[PDB]
Amino acid sequence: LVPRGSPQQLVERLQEEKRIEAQKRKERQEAHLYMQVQIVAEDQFCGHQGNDMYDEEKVKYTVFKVLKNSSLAEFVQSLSQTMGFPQDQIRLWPMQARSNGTKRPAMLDNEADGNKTMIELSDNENPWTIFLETVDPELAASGATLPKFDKDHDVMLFLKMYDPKTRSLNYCGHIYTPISCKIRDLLPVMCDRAGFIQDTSLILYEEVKPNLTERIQDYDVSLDKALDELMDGDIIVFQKDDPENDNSELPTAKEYFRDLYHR
Repeated sequence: LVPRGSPQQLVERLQEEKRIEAQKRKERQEAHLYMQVQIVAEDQFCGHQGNDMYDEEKVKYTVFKVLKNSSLAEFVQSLSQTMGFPQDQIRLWPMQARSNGTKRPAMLDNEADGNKTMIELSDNENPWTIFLETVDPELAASGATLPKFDKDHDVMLFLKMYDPKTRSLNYCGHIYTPISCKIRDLLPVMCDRAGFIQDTSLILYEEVKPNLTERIQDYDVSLDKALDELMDGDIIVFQKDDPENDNSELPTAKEYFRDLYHR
């Protein structure tokens, strides 16, 4: 339709048009001073049937145009207001590319490295991908802050459940676990998240990279001794130790990832 309105409304519409025009022109010229920040939430992790946290093409990001010389605290504060979550309920884990070609979340001190600029933390990476960790909507409502994480002794291990009967991977979230903690002690948490009976026999693997799924033969050892080069973002793939799996197309997780690699 043709434009209609009072002189008050016409001037206001013209003032708003020039305001956007001036803001867009400044953004076009100051383009070199800004960097794109891609935020990926844990809901993009469930449903993924391949290697790593998500498929680089299927994943949905919340992109933020951040100035390069802005501090980490400046970004967290702006992210907290836009997402609708308090600062104590959120934590940032930047997606860092490993030497083997895998993209996993890395540890970042949201308190000590707060003074550091967004450009130095990203290492001149444009766009920069960060995993936003949030407390469950049920737990976050009951005034519960994000659990305490020790950068020197605690690690963030991601859990995946493989079902040979349905040829599928089922995301079982992440866990804050100390390095000294034994693999045997992590078994009830795996049975809990997968929806299995207490003390169910499991076969454990480490998703190192596509085609490499190494089996954890001993559960009586700590996380550091069982997983080589133990870091934040390491994946543990578990499945039932049942004779029903033998009749299936891909009885093990190791055979599943090998089939996925040669697709």
